[PDB]
Amino acid sequence: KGEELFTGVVPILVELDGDVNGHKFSVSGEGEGDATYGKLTLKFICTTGKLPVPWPTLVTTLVQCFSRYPDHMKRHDFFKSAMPEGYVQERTIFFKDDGNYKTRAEVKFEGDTLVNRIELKGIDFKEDGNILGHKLEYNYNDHQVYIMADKQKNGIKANFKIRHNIEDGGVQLADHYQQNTPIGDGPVLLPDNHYLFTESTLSKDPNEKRDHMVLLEDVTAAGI
Repeated sequence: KGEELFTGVVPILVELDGDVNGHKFSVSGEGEGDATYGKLTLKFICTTGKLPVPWPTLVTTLVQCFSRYPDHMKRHDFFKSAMPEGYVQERTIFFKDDGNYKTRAEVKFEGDTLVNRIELKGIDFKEDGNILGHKLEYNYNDHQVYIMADKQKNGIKANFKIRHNIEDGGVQLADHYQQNTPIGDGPVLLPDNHYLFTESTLSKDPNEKRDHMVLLEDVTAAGI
């Protein structure tokens, strides 16, 4: 089983390359996940300098294999099942009245480390909108994710809505469309419909001079 790869703390590495309206950027994150408690702890740095989009818009793009699946649910855990070879995660994210992100990620084990490697492409944004103009509060409004099997692709799909609080009143919507595919050729646990719940808090490291985000997360799965 790939679920036996997660019985304890797993080091995480995240690498993102982005291009939003031609503004390029990269992000490196590092931390650890523990699926037995359903918790992640990560710190991301923008390694190109100044992040040209708000950190909260990248949270969903920046490892649902760390959700805590109850024992009576273990057999619906597609994400752990695909390990160590991993899964491709693709999303389109539509920002209401603004541009869209398209993301492609490989989430897999590189030896002992769980790696999430991402390519992000954003188009049709407004240079003075809430995203390219940095008008989003540095906080987070989580939403549950309704996971559905995607039998035609031997993986899962989902769609969900993220609400981003706008500095000075107003809420900015981000409509996520997601689908995941196994990278290897083993058998993969295809689930019944269920929910993943996440609670995120964003913070800053007072001793960090680079553009960065500290992110703590509790993640569980539940049924019906």
